[PDB]
This record gives sequence, structure tokens and C-alpha cells, in this order.
Amino acid sequence: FNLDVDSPAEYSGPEGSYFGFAVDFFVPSASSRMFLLVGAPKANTTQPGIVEGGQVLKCDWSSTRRCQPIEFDATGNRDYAKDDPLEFKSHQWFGASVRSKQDKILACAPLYHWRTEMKQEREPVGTCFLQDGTKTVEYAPCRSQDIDADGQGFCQGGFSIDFTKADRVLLGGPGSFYWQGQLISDQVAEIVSKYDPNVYSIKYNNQLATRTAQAIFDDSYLGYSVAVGDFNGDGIDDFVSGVPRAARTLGMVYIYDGKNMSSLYNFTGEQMAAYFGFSVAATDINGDDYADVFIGAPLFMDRGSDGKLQEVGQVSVSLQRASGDFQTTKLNGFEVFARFGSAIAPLGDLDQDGFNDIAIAAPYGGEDKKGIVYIFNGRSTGLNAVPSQILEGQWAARSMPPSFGYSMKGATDIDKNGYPDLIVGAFGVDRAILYRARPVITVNAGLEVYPSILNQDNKTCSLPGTALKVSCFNVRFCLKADGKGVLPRKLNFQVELLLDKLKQKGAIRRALFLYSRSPSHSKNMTISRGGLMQCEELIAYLRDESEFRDKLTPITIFMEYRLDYRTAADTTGLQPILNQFTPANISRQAHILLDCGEDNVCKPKLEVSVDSDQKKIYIGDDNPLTLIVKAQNQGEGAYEAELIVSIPLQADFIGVVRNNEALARLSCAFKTENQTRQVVCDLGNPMKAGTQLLAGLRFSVHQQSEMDTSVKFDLQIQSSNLFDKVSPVVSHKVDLA
Amino acid sequence: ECESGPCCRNCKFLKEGTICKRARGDDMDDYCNGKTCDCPRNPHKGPAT
Amino acid sequence: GPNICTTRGVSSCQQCLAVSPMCAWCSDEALPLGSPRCDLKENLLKDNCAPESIEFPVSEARVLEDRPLSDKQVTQVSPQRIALRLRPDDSKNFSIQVRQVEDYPVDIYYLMDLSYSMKDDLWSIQNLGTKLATQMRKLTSNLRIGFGAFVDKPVSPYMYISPPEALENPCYDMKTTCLPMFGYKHVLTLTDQVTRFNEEVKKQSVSRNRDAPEGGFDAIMQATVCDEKIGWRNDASHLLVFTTDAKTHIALDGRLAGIVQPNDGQCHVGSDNHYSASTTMDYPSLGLMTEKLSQKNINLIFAVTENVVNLYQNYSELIPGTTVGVLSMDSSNVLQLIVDAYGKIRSKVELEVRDLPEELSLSFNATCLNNEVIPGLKSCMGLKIGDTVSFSIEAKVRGCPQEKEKSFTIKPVGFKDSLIVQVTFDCDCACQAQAEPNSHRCNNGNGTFECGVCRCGPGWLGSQC
Ligand SMILES: *[C@@H]1O[C@H](CO)[C@@H](O[C@@H]2O[C@H](CO)[C@@H](O[C@@H]3O[C@H](CO[C@@H]4O[C@H](CO)[C@@H](O[C@H]5O[C@H](CO)[C@@H](O)[C@H](O)[C@@H]5O)[C@H](O)[C@@H]4O)[C@@H](O)[C@H](O[C@H]4O[C@H](CO)[C@@H](O)[C@H](O)[C@@H]4O)[C@@H]3O)[C@H](O)[C@H]2NC(C)=O)[C@H](O)[C@H]1NC(C)=O
Ligand SMILES: *[C@@H]1O[C@H](CO)[C@@H](O[C@@H]2O[C@H](CO)[C@@H](O[C@@H]3O[C@H](CO)[C@@H](O)[C@H](O)[C@@H]3O)[C@H](O)[C@H]2NC(C)=O)[C@H](O)[C@H]1NC(C)=O
Ligand SMILES: *[C@@H]1O[C@H](CO)[C@@H](O[C@@H]2O[C@H](CO)[C@@H](O[C@@H]3O[C@H](CO)[C@@H](O)[C@H](O)[C@@H]3O)[C@H](O)[C@H]2NC(C)=O)[C@H](O)[C@H]1NC(C)=O
Ligand SMILES: *[C@@H]1O[C@H](CO)[C@@H](O[C@@H]2O[C@H](CO)[C@@H](O)[C@H](O)[C@H]2NC(C)=O)[C@H](O)[C@H]1NC(C)=O
Ligand SMILES: *[C@@H]1O[C@H](CO)[C@@H](O[C@@H]2O[C@H](CO)[C@@H](O)[C@H](O)[C@H]2NC(C)=O)[C@H](O)[C@H]1NC(C)=O
Ligand SMILES: *[C@@H]1O[C@H](CO)[C@@H](O[C@@H]2O[C@H](CO)[C@@H](O)[C@H](O)[C@H]2NC(C)=O)[C@H](O)[C@H]1NC(C)=O
Ligand SMILES: *[C@@H]1O[C@H](CO)[C@@H](O[C@@H]2O[C@H](CO)[C@@H](O)[C@H](O)[C@H]2NC(C)=O)[C@H](O)[C@H]1NC(C)=O
Ligand SMILES: *[C@@H]1O[C@H](CO)[C@@H](O)[C@H](O)[C@H]1NC(C)=O
Ligand SMILES: *[C@@H]1O[C@H](CO)[C@@H](O)[C@H](O)[C@H]1NC(C)=O
Ligand SMILES: [Ca+2]
Ligand SMILES: [Ca+2]
Ligand SMILES: [Ca+2]
Ligand SMILES: [Ca+2]
Ligand SMILES: [Ca+2]
Ligand SMILES: [Ca+2]
Ligand SMILES: [Ca+2]
Ligand SMILES: [Mg+2]
Repeated sequence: FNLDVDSPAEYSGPEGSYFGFAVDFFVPSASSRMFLLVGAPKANTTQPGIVEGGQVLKCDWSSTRRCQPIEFDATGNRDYAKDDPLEFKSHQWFGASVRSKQDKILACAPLYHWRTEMKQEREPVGTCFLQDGTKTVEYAPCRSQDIDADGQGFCQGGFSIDFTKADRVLLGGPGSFYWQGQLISDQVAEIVSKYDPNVYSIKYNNQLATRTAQAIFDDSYLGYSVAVGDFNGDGIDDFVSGVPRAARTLGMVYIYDGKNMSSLYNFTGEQMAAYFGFSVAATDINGDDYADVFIGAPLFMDRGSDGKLQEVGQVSVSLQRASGDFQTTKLNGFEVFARFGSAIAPLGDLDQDGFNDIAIAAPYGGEDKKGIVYIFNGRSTGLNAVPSQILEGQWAARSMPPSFGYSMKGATDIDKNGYPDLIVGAFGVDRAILYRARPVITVNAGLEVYPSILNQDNKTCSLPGTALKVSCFNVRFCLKADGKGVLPRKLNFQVELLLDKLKQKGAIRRALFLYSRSPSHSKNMTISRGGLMQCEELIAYLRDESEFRDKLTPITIFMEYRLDYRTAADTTGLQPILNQFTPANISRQAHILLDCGEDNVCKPKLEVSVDSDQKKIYIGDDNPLTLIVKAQNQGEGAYEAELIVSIPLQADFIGVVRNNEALARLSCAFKTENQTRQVVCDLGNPMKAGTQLLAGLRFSVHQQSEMDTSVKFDLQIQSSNLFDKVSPVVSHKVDLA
Repeated sequence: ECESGPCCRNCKFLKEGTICKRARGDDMDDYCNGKTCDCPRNPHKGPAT
Repeated sequence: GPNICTTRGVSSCQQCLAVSPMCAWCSDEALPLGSPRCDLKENLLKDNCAPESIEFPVSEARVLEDRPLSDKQVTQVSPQRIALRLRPDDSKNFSIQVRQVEDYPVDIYYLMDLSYSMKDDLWSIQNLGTKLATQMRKLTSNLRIGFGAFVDKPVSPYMYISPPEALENPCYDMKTTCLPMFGYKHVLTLTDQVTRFNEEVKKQSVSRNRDAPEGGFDAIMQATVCDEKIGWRNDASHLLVFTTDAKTHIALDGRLAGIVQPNDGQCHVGSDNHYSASTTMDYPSLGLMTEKLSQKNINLIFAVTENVVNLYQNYSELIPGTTVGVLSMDSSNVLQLIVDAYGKIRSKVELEVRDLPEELSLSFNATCLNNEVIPGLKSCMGLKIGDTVSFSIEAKVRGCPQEKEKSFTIKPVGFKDSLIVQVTFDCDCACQAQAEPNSHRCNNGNGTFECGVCRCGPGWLGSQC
């Protein structure tokens, strides 16, 4: 979630050269300079008589971002005789697979055709050029004397390669033994020491190679993709190979022993022609020191909303256990015809949280079918099924789909800030992009508030300017930050404090700060990483007890913090990111002390009654009608209590009776909102317990329709309380005479 | 004896159409007639090579 | 008593007839002035009007030819000609019928695997082609049939690129002659010449590549998308018989040969009848194949040998709407599949109206196979051969034009036959043919007298001038 996308670094190669088909890092042991290795399998080289012979470039990161080819092989086609070329380097696709250990570079040419030593043929045996800094050797493991289609003639060795930590080379040829596939493992030392330019079929010792099988395994393409990881007791790395056409084109993944090339486990797809094994990876995603297998099936079809299959692709995550058990889960694609599981690139601990992450790329997804790379972060339980980052290609297709995300590399820190980076190679536009992870800053925010219950009567506080001596309370807020890797010591933080949250709908504000005299107060903080609390004391004072609309809704405290994002690295302005799953805002609650029993809520009992005192009115006159209403709350406090007298279309309100002391002078109003006219009268806020109100309302009635026979009123008390907030509706009838 | 024929599994002749030698690559499978225990060459396969 | 006629049509014949379908006119001078002249026919008889002086033309539908709809030229709309008579502001209803008896149109394309693995199944493939043509000509008369071919992508490692004498003949290593390899070769466009189809199918021969999977999905996709090249008819039922005896190359398999460009989707067959992008574009995925087949309305049928029946049945389960047959000495399985495909051929009847005038208006009641009259609908789906449907049509006219004659055609879309009308608006009394020019009969005034009544000119507002 922290990969920088605003300003990545792009590398452009020769047009139509498939630059960026295979990407990798360069980590020289004898130098401190870090380079990017990028393959250009269709580029043009200076070799004599070789056209589109492919090349491998090394591109700097901080030196003009220029790309210079590596001179693995500066010669042309060797001659077996007077006029008899021995090898054919034209259109050999050199650079289709680039791997790099500390000082070693293994660039392979899958389509290199070599005329046999027996008959004039053209067989894509494939060659690999191993480079150890100074001594560049040629490693063709399946250029042997058993040359035919039945053997390693169409080996295409170097289609998929990998490096084990014990200085061993894993090589995969999907064409050996009638396209059954092969895995060849030779030690780097043996390869370098056994090189001899005058002999083409060199036999290495300590060679682990898979053998031929029955004819029912043909066209399985074993070695289409190879990964390396440890999957048994010993510390020797085992070989994981994708076999995408195995088991009647279902797909499979073979795991072989890293000591003597013996099969250990097997994975199988569920859908035909889904290409299960196109890309495989072996990384520890839950951080219990046990490698986990990730298998990509970019052509997987799953049922949609209407039950029709849609090609979205799938990635299967198999979590290793203490025994041979694997807890396999499926990660379905997101867009149809996107090839989700095309390339799987373990990023290592991208955000430095403890568990390694992973990036799976759909190279034909997104808008304009440019390309999408998803990023899934590993957790203790396993792999998060929701991507935490989306990377979009930004180069439109010219003649071929850009294929952004067809091949990526990860788990190598190139700017030395402590976070692994990612190279994404889009060869449809001949581009390579380097995404550098931003530092992750976690924040442990805190918001300590004074006791939630606020007493309105308790007014032992001072005020500026007027000294009204009203109630006040204090709010304490503070936060710490700490992140791994390179990070500036002092991080600028600004915190905004909002008073009476979840109520900003044009209403009034009740709680208000003592000094700023505003519901909002912002302050700047320069906190130090890994430090203790840095808490400032703020004082807020409530308004008048009879000023705000209601005292029921709790007062909410809101504190939102945002990183300055100007604490960027001096290298390329890499601004640190905040942790993705932590909230960026803290909300606390406050209550206004109100005697409401032990349940902490006021539950009133509202009663209303009325007598006629006239019991009859004459039709033709405007008769003065006075209704004696008794409004009593025998329950607890009733907040914002008013009685509702919904008079009919006939009469209208005149005024409250004030000529007698037995009745009250209730403040009353005439309302007409929402299709109904009615009379409201304030009953007290709040309306205390056991309070019995008695008052009279004068009216004036003049009949509408000559056959009406009655005048019916409706009386009801309602309050803004949450439970038992309304009185039973009482209907009073006056008979026309 | 039963001669352990490629199509004469056990001793009885197998059904006509059984494959005795699966074809590797774009080639023609070798079938057995069901009256001879051997694996006969496919008639129209080449120059009877 | 008073009615609409007595307040609107009391002027003369034309407006009395234009008021209402039931309005009637009296042309008898024995009727005293004051009595209504435009009223009910019964009311007119009650006023003692002469029946010969009663001008009450009733709208009626007069069918002219009513030969019944044929069964299995052919007749497919009955009646085929109606003489329709409307007075102004009137509606008349008649019933038509559409019985689909004509045969369904059908398009069959034949994809032949011509690899060296098919040198034994060549006779089976040609026999299936001839039997398919014969069977579909027997089932339906409107049939167009063609065919094509495929081997694989002509690139290494699929192809034989050495020795250079094996580029023109891949069977050099076997010491035999076989034709050069190709991706997809469209041979015969969709034609009704079964003799030509049989000749060109029997004139085929095999090629040779290296690996067992073939590029048949590329051929399927090209035959699907190259509408103009293949000859797919817009209004027809398309069937695509795909033949193979080995496994099939799926998408992402071309990365071995160096092809990393996904199948774009367009048609790439050129003027040489060859798949031009065979060596630059990958094999098509099952999802894309499904999408294109559904878009183009094509019924893929797998006619594969016994050893890949299960493999292609599972592929068909992944491709909805696809059936798989067995290729053998007899073509009974694939022929039954073809017959069933013809059996689930469902026709629809979309009624259309041409040169419809502005004045006339129509109302449709579709009485489909459920026999439920559905107002507002005029197109019943699901019709079969020998199946009969009807439609209730009521024609309403607003007023009357001066054309005095019009004709419009009713026709089902995709149907040769049609119903034609001859709408003749009455718009007037018959007695106005014997009208008097001016004055004379109508007293000393100089108005006009017609049909037993007089209507003066400007100024003279009297009943009889
Ligand atoms: C993950 O999945 C992988 C793929 O399924 C598994 O790999 C497969 O494991 C199988 C064992 O589980 C293994 O089968 C064994 O194959 C060898 C091959 O040696 C043969 O040598 C013969 C003489 O050269 C030739 O074939 C003869 O035999 C076959 C019948 O098998 C006949 O049809 C032929 O005409 C010919 O006479 C071949 O050249 C071939 O190289 C066999 O020797 C083994 O025989 C043993 O088991 C059988 C019972 O099945 C016994 O009767 C016999 O006495 C032996 O004890 C097996 O058949 C597959 O070859 C192998 N395939 C690949 C590509 O790896 C993998 O095991 C799995 N892992 C896990 C952990 O499950
Ligand atoms: C690497 O250098 C080679 C040098 O040969 C480039 O190959 C050449 O590419 C041009 C196109 O830029 C080809 O021209 C073409 O000629 C054909 C007729 O032969 C014509 O139909 C086309 O429209 C186009 O004009 C040229 O033939 C070809 N040379 C060959 C094949 O020997 C290659 O493009 C360069 N690659 C990169 C990635 O720069
Ligand atoms: C009436 O309101 C005033 C506010 O102006 C209350 O005074 C504050 O009350 C809080 C608790 O409600 C107390 O804070 C305490 O401060 C000590 C340090 O002196 C600290 O060790 C405690 O943990 C606690 O935070 C304190 O009494 C006082 N604080 C300040 C800054 O004025 C008063 O308590 C209210 N009275 C009633 C009866 O509600
Ligand atoms: C290759 O190595 C594996 C393990 O490293 C060997 O498998 C073990 O063989 C011994 C002796 O036969 C058994 O006692 C163990 O139970 C085996 N471990 C298993 C099956 O997990 C294997 O024998 C070696 N040689 C080969 C495969 O040829
Ligand atoms: C306050 O924080 C919340 C979450 O801590 C955010 O608001 C939304 O919260 C829901 C549920 O947690 C999330 O699904 C949404 O994604 C959040 N919105 C956004 C834009 O991320 C948000 O950070 C803050 N919201 C407010 C109103 O301050
Ligand atoms: C086609 O699909 C069927 C099942 O839909 C496959 O038959 C299964 O084969 C596996 C082989 O491991 C068995 O374990 C199952 O028991 C079989 N199921 C049934 C119902 O038979 C069949 O193998 C598939 N064909 C191909 C060529 O893969
Ligand atoms: C289509 O069907 C509807 C209903 O079956 C017909 O409406 C009826 O028409 C008759 C004749 O005018 C009336 O007597 C009924 O009262 C109508 N019923 C309803 C429910 O409206 C309609 O006339 C038919 N239209 C045609 C063109 O046949
Ligand atoms: C806090 O910092 C922001 C930007 O750094 C500034 O605009 C604002 O005035 C500052 N406020 C205070 C109180 O320092
Ligand atoms: C027109 O509809 C009426 C129903 O109101 C029906 O009786 C009559 O038969 C219909 N006309 C014809 C020609 O069937
Ligand atoms: Ca191991
Ligand atoms: Ca693990
Ligand atoms: Ca992480
Ligand atoms: Ca970094
Ligand atoms: Ca209470
Ligand atoms: Ca065959
Ligand atoms: Ca092939
Ligand atoms: Mg074949």
C-alpha cells in the first residue's frame, strides 16, 4: 500500500525490442552501486550477421537512468565447417529470462538454434550466458549428444531459470522429451570451471536433471515456470516447477527435492485449459519460517452473476505446515479477459510488518487494456484476499498490448531506506518501471477526555472578556509515531479538534473551547519517532443550560491527524506513508449529566386530558371556545416537552387564558407545516417529574359544511426522548348545535 | 505361452482399435488388428520405413 | 334523442359520415324541417325515413382470394388480399395468419485437420463432409455449405525449417511428399453447389508439423469472425463442424514459439485465403472463443475421433452451447448432432407494415402457441415448421383523405408471401354522385342542393336559403 506511484522511474529501450520482457536487479558484492537488469529479447546487437539477436541491458538508478547492454557474447554464428554455420543467433530471444545473484548474471536465450554435430539441423536447444563479473561463460546444459525431438533437441533451455541460495542454477526447458519438459540443476562453480570454448557438449558433474517419462506425459511443458524454495526438513532449497498443460491440460505444479531431484508434492488445477502453472512463486507469506506455493492460472473461468463463465484468472495460495499438509486457498480475478495470475512477484516485507507480501499482475486489465498490478499483504492467518494497492499502466498500445505487469521483480532494496522495491516490465511499449516503496509510519493516537458526565450546575470555571462563570471540561490528546527503515527524526503533525461531531447539519453547537472560542481548533505538532506521549491540555466550556436545542444527544469529540508528507527522502522526494489499517481519526463521547434513574436514560410517562365546558356550539356564529387541558408527566424528565393540539380545518387559535391564576400562561404558537395546522405550547425543558400543568386555550369556530354534526380535536404531548417520548392521543369532540 | 504381445495382453487378442504404440508428436498411432499378437505398422504411415 | 350525430353531423353527408361509424343519413324530402338528418339507423327508421333514402354504409372486410396456407409455390399469409372499406373515423378488424412452412435456411462450415496425424482419418473426414452435405440437403432445401483447413502455426518448433528442402515438403525426413504447412486455409466459400463442395473436399491432402497439438482454435476463431470471407448469411442458422484427432493448442502455448501477442479478435484472412497473423498472434482462449461464437450466433460441433472424445467433451462443457460427436467410419453420431441442431431451430414472425399512410392506425393481438391473446404484441417467437399462428388486426382511420384509394402491404419479416390491402375511404354518400350544381331545386336561393338537403353559400345562413 506504500509503493510510490506519483513519480516512478521509467526506462525506455529500442523500439520493437521487447525491452522489459524480463526484469531483475543487480546487487554486486564488490561494489556499492545498484543496477537494474532488463531483457530486450528482440533488440538488435552488433554481432556480425545477427539480426534481432536479443540483448540484456543494465540500467543505472541514480546515474542519468541510462541503459547500457552487457557484452555476454560479441561473436556471431560459429562455423562448423567451411560453409556450415554451427549455431543460429538470429531471432534467438536472448534476454527472455534474466536472473541475478550477488555477482552472477544468468541471461538465457530460449530460442537459440544450434546445428547438431551429426546432421544439418536447426534445434532451439537454448543457451545461457553466465557472467561472474569478469569471466563470462556460456552455459548450455541441454546441448548434449542425445540430440533429437525425442531428447533435448527442442529443449529451449533457459525458458525459466532460478538461483538457489546454495550456489546452484535451476533451469527449465519446456520442450525436452517431446515437450514433456525438464529441470536441470548445475552448480555455478562447476559451470564456471568446466567452460571450454572449443567443445560444445560439456558434461557437468553434480548435475540434477529430470528424466524422460512415458508418452502420456508429452506436451506437459514442465519447466514453463520455475520457483525455488525449501519444502522439507533440510535447509537445501527445493525446486518448484509449473506444468501448465499436465493432467489433460488441467495444469499441475511439481515440487522436486533440492538434493537429488525427487518429487515431493503435487498441485493440480480444477479447470481445463486454465493454464495452471503459468507463473509460480515460493515465499513465506505468514512468517512462520515455511515457504508457501503460489500458482497462477490466468485463463481460469468462473461463473458470474448470471451463471455464465467469465475468464478472470485465479491464483492459488498454498500455506505450508509442519507436516506435508498445505492449506490451499483461491484468489479469483477482478476483470474479465485480464489474465490475473500472469506474473507473481514476491516483494518480501514491503511495508516491514513481519510477514512478506506479494504482487500479482493482470497485464491486460484496467482501462484501455493497459495493465493492472495488485498487491496483497500477508498476515498471520495467511494472505489478505483484498488488494491494498492498484498500479495502472500509463502508456497506450501502439501495435501490441502494453502488457504492464507481464514480469516483475521484488525483494531488493535499491535506495537503501529499508523497504523492498518493484520493477514492472511493460514490453508492449518497450518500457521498464521501478516502483520504490515509501516508509510506513504507524501512529498510536490517544484522546483522553475528562469524565463523560458533565454537570451544568457545576460552574467553577473562569472565562475571558466577560467571566460568565459557566461549566467547563478539559480534553487531552496526543499521539506517537514509529516506523522501520530510514525516516526523519521529527515528523510534522497537525491535529484538528472538532466539537459536537455527528451533529454538523446546520444545527447549533453546544460545547465550545475556552480560549479559541471556536468549535474547531487546530494545532501543529513536531513529534519524534519512538518517543513517549506529547499531550497538550485544552479546556472547553459548555453553553448556557437553556441555550442549546436539546440535551439528549451525546457530545462527541473528534480529533483528526494528517502527516505533513513534506518529510520526504532527499533521494527523490519519497514521502512517508501512514499505516493502512490504522484509523486516522479518534472519536470520544461525552454526556450531559441528567438525573434519569439507574438505567441512565429518562423514561417519562406523559398524560393529557381535556374537558369541554361548553359541550355545544351554534353553527351560524363565531363561538368563543376554551379548552381546559391538563398536561402531566408522572414519569421522569421529558426533554423539549410541548403539547400538540391539531385543530381541524374549522377553528383557529385566539390566545391563552391569563385572566385567572388557576391556569398557566404557556408560551404558544400557531404552526402550519406539513399539510396540518396545529397549536404548540412549551411545557418546559426539561419537563420535570410529577409536574402537572393546567391551562386553557381560546378558539373561534365557524362551520365549513352545513352537515358536519361535530367538531373533533386531537391532543398529544411529545418529547425528544428516546423511549416513551409521546403521550396517548386524546380526541375531544364538540357537538354543533 | 502367450508371447506377451503389445496388443496380446495376457493371451487373448485385444479389441481392434487398441493402441500398441502411442504416436509421439504429429504422427499416426500404431493400432492392432486383433488377429495378430504383434504391433503392426500403420499402413499409410510412410515409405514402409 | 339527441346524440353526437345530431350535434356534429347535421351539416351534410360527408361530415355526418365522418362523425361516427354508427351515424346514419336520411335523403328523403318527406322528412319535415326540424327533424334530425344525421342519427341512428333505428332512430332514422323511427322518424319514418325512407330506407332507400338512408345512407348507412357499414365498414366491412371483403377478402378477395382465400386459398388456405399450405402444408408439408407455398402460401404463408392468409388472406393474401383484403378489400378494406372504412368510413371516416371508423375502425374495422380482420384476422390474418402466418404459418411457417418454408424450410429453415442453414449454413454449414467444415473445418478439416490436415496434419500428418490425420493421414488415416482423411477418408473419414471426406466421407463425413459428403454425408453432411447430403443429410442437410435432405433435411432443408435452403442450404449453403463450404469448408476450410488447418494444421498449426508455421513457426519453429512446430514447423520443419531445416533442411531448406523440407520447407516446401516437411516429409523429407520420412522420404515422402506432403504439402507445405499452413495455419488456416479457407478453401471454399459458402456455396449451394454440393457437387463443387464434394470435389474440393475429395481433392484434399495432409501436411506435417512437429508436435501433436494443432492450431485448430485459430481456425475456429477465424471461421467465426471472417463473416464476409466465409459467407455467413445474416438470417440463417450457422453450424460449424470442427474435426480433429489430436489435442489442441490453447492460449499462452505460443510463448514457446515466441508469440506473446494475445489474439486480438478481428479477422485476418486476406485475399490469398490464408490466416496472415498466424505467426504473430497467439492461440485464442476458450473465453474469447465463447464470446465470438455467441456474438456471431454460431453452433460449434466437435467431430473428433474416439481418443479425444472425453477431452473435447470436457472442453464443450467449458463452452456452453457446443456438442461433441465421434468421428469414425460411419458419420452417424455427427449426423444425429446435425439433425438435432436443425431440430432446435426456432423461427420468429415479426410482422412489418410498409407504405403505411398517416391516417390509418393499427392494433395487434398476437395469438401465439399458448393461445393467449396478448395486446400490444405482433411477433410470436418459437414457431416451427408446420406451426400456425394468427394475428387480430383492427384498422382505425382518422377522417378521410381525398385519395379515395390507397393500398398497403402487410408482411412477415423473412417471408416471401405477403398480405396486401386496398383501402378505399367512402368519405361521402352515394347520392352525392347525383348532386345538383347550384340553385334551381333549392328554392330561389343560390346555394347547393344534394342528397335531399340544401346548404347555402356565404351569407345565406338559412336551412333552404
Ligand atoms: C506428482 O505427479 C507426477 C506426474 O504424475 C508424478 O510423476 C510420475 O510418477 C509415477 C509414479 O508415481 C511415475 O511412474 C513410474 O514411471 C517409471 C518410468 O520408468 C519407465 O521405464 C520403462 C522402461 O524404460 C518405460 O515404460 C515401461 O513401462 C510402462 C508402464 O509404466 C509401459 O507402458 C512401457 O511400454 C514400458 O514397458 C519408460 O521408459 C519409463 O521411463 C516406471 O518405471 C515406474 O514403474 C514402477 O511402478 C509400477 C507400477 O506403476 C511397477 O509395476 C514397476 O515395477 C515400478 O515399480 C512407474 O510407472 C511417472 O513416470 C512419473 N512421471 C513424471 C512425469 O514424473 C509424481 O510421482 C507425483 N508425485 C507424488 C508425490 O505423487
Ligand atoms: C533489427 O534490424 C533488422 C535489420 O534487418 C530489422 O529488420 C528489418 O526491418 C525492416 C522494417 O523496419 C524490414 O523492412 C520490411 O521489408 C518488407 C519486405 O521485405 C516490407 O514488406 C515491410 O513493410 C518492411 O518495409 C526489413 O525487411 C527487415 N530486415 C530483414 C528482415 O532482414 C529489424 O526490424 C530490427 N529490429 C529492431 C527491434 O529494431
Ligand atoms: C466542576 O468542573 C471543574 C472543571 O473546571 C472540575 O475540575 C476538574 O475536575 C477534574 C475531574 O472532573 C479533575 O481533574 C483532575 O486533575 C488532577 C490534577 O489536579 C489529576 O491528577 C486527576 O487525574 C484529574 O484529571 C480536577 O478536579 C479538576 N481539574 C482541573 C484541571 O480543573 C470539577 O471537578 C467539577 N466538579 C464537579 C463536582 O463535577
Ligand atoms: C532421493 O532423496 C530422497 C530424500 O532425500 C530419498 O527418499 C528417502 O529414501 C530413503 C531410503 O530409500 C527412505 O528411507 C526414506 O523414507 C525416503 N524419504 C522419502 C520417500 O520421503 C530417495 O531415496 C533418494 N533417491 C532417489 C529418489 O532415487
Ligand atoms: C474517520 O475514520 C473512518 C474509519 O476509521 C473513515 O471513514 C470511513 O469509515 C468506513 C468504515 O470504517 C470505511 O469503510 C471508509 O473507507 C472510511 N472513509 C474513507 C474515505 O476512507 C475516515 O477515515 C474518517 N471519516 C470521517 C468522516 O472523518
Ligand atoms: C473429462 O472429465 C471427466 C470428469 O468430468 C474426467 O473423468 C475423471 O477423471 C479423473 C482422473 O483423475 C478421475 O479421478 C475421476 O474420477 C473421473 N470422473 C469421472 C466422472 O469419470 C476425464 O478424465 C476428463 N477427460 C480428460 C481427457 O481429462
Ligand atoms: C385485442 O384483445 C382485447 C381483449 O381481448 C380486445 O378488447 C376487447 O374489444 C372488444 C371489441 O371492441 C370489447 O367489446 C371488449 O370490451 C374489449 N376488452 C377489453 C378488455 O378491452 C381488443 O379489441 C382486441 N384487439 C384486436 C385488434 O383484436
Ligand atoms: C500549522 O501549520 C500550517 C501549515 O504548516 C499553517 O498553515 C498553520 O497556520 C499552522 N498553525 C499554527 C497554529 O501554528
Ligand atoms: C371483430 O371483433 C368482434 C368482437 O367485438 C368480433 O365479433 C368479430 O368477429 C371481429 N371481426 C372479424 C372479422 O372476425
Ligand atoms: Ca529441501
Ligand atoms: Ca508459511
Ligand atoms: Ca507486509
Ligand atoms: Ca527501497
Ligand atoms: Ca430512567
Ligand atoms: Ca490419426
Ligand atoms: Ca502442431
Ligand atoms: Mg496431429
